Amino acid sequence: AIHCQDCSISQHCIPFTLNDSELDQLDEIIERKKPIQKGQELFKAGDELKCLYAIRSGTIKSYTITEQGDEQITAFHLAGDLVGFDAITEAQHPSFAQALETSMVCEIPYEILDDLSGKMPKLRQQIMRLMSNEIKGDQEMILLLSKKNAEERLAAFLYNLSTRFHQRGFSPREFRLTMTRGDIGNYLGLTVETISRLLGRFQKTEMLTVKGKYITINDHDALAELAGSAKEIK
Amino acid sequence: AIHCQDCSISQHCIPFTLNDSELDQLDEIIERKKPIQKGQELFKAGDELKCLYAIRSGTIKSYTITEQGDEQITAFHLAGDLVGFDAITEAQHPSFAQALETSMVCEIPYEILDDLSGKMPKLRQQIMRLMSNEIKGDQEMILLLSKKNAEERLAAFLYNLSTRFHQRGFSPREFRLTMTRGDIGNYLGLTVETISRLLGRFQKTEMLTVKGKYITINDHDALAELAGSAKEIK
Ligand code: SF4
Ligand code: SF4
Repeated sequence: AIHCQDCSISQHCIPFTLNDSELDQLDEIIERKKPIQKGQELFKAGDELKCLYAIRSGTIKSYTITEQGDEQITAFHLAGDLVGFDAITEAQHPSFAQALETSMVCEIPYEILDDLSGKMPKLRQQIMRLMSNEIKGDQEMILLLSKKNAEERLAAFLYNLSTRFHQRGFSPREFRLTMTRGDIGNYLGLTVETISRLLGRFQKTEMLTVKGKYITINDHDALAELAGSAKEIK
Repeated sequence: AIHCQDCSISQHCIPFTLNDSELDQLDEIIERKKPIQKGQELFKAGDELKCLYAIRSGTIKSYTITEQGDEQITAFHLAGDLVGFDAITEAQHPSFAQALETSMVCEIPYEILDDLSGKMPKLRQQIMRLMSNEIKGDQEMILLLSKKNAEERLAAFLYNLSTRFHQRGFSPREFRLTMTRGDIGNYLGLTVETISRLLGRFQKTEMLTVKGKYITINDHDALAELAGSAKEIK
């Protein structure tokens, strides 16, 4: 069934740069269980770190719960992303991960994986780079939350999704918003009605076409202009 | 002169868990050059990744420059912190690092270090945990920027500095703000006058004493209450 040797996201997931034998060795330890249902949690905050989770297909959201019980989303993960890097420093998950649609996950036992990386230097370096890239994306999200207005925040979110789907071999132009608009506003710090009005405006300028949960980008230059700008003085 | 064997922050820096021989091996590759002056940059965005930087003493700030030329700070680094993790994924620094006071830095050549970690599993695991902890702190900063008001943001910033200085063996009670208040507001998304009024209020409740750049915490319980709360409805 599911194996890394026959995976289209291998170049963006954990087996990147591994040759055939290294790839066989890596794939042996990975486990594929029943599909993750929508709303099902991969782990809860405080759970013992057992395995990392790669996303064969679907959408995952990472979030924490404030002292007052409010959910705050910290990341959306697409196919090829690895979830659970924040759990290594203390062998315990400090966050929640929840599927937003029916999703296939690859469970990678962390201690066995780390034992393997001590024997496969390419895998070690790829793990390093993936953690570094998560750090980089978190820094970019910090800049988004600090310097971008509502228009710029939503544009950056949409451009980021477009480029990631394009990296995963999908259409760079049309893609589905698998997360609710409430979750988008939670992640960007906006209201749902603010998101709806911004989408209306984006469609009015013909930059986007919105049809249900499907987004069509018609002017990537204008979208990237709004996404790479921080023009809000405040 | 400067060696990891005679370093008080060894348990919080990179040589953690290394025995005597492993520690000798690690220390051999690390280089100590002239001290970093205030305002001097360790690297610029786009510089080739040559070495990571550990902080033997002083204060560093990481920041990026927006398309409109504005600086946005993403982190402050104290003694024992490692700077340059975001540069691994592409062997190139995506950010700037600048000293806020006279600082001593340990230059760790990254390729030699990664070659060593392929031979010393404890060091490999410690590098993993440090990157994981940077991810965790970035997630916490995202939550700060998303859910906390000005009062809560400043309280969390001050409590975080207090706990980190306490981890480094310093006073948990009194500490110096080596970064300017403008840089604090940049990092937290606040105005300098907002910061000054918040400090006035914190001093009015006797929770803090402010004297120049020195902060004295008198009620850690109240400070942690404000720091761990996200009570702003908006
Ligand atoms: S998603 Fe699963 S099968 Fe595909 S490359 Fe990643 S670990 Fe391998
Ligand atoms: S600051 Fe320098 S000397 Fe001290 S533990 Fe870190 S690398 Fe070693």
